Amino acid sequence: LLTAVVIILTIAGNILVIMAVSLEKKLQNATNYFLMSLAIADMLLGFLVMPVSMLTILYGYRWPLPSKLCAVWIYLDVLFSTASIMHLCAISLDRYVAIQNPIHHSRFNSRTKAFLKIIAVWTISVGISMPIPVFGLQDDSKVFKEGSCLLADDNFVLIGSFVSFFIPLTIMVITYFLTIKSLQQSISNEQKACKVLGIVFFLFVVMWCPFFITNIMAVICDVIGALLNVFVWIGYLSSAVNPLVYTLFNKTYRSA
Ligand SMILES: NCCc1c[nH]c2ccc(O)cc12
Repeated sequence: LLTAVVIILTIAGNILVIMAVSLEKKLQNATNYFLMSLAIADMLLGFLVMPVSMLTILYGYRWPLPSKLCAVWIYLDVLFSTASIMHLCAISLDRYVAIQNPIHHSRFNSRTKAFLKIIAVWTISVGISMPIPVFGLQDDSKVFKEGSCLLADDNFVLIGSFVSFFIPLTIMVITYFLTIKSLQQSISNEQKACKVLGIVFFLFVVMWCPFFITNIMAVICDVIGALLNVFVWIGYLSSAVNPLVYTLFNKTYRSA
C-alpha cells in the first residue's frame, strides 16, 4: 500500500533530522531549534494520527477504535497540522525580516527570538484547536458523520480553515512576494536562495492547498468525500517532505 511507506518515511526522516541537530555541534542556533520543533510536530503527527488514518483506510472508513477516542484524534490532527502550518508561516516571516534588513535582524537575534517564536506558534496551535476536545467527548454528534470520524460542525470548519490556513496563506504570499522583491558575487547566492524559496513555497501550496479548498467548498456546497479521502494523505505527505526541503539545502545535514 502507498500509505505504508509514508509512515516509515516520516518516522525515519524526522528522527534523522533531530539526531543530526543533536549530534552536529555546528547546527546549534535559533533557526535550527525552530526546525527541530517543526520536526517534533511532524513526528508526533506521523506517530499518532497517521497509522490511525491508515487503519481507517484499511477498514473502509468504518472506524474500529471506540467512540470515546474520536474527539482526541481530530484534536491531535488539527493541533499538529496547525502547528506545522504556523511553523512554516513563522519561518517565512523570519526569513523576510532576516533578508530585508539583515543588520537590524541580527541586532535582535537572541535565543529569546526562537523561544518566543516556538511559544507563539504552539500557543496559537493550542488555542485554535480549543473547541475540539471539550465539545466532542460528550457531544458525539458534532464529531461524527454517518458512523465515521469527521468534523460535522461546519461552523467550526469554515472559521478554523480561515484562521488556520487562509490567513497564513495570505501572510506567506505577501512575505514571499516581498522577499523575492528584496532579493532583486552575492548575486549568485541570491539565485540559489530564490530557487529554494520558490520550491519551498510552491511545494507548501501544492501539498496543503487542495485539501483546504475542497474542505471549504464542502461546507459552501460523494465526489467531495472521495477527493477529501486522498487530499488528507496528500496533506500528510507535506510532513515527510518538510524535513527534506528545509535541511538538504545545507550540506551539514547531508554530511550527518
Ligand atoms: N486534518 C486536519 C487538518 C486541519 C488543520 N487545521 C484545520 C482547521 C480546520 C479543519 O476543519 C481542519 C484542519
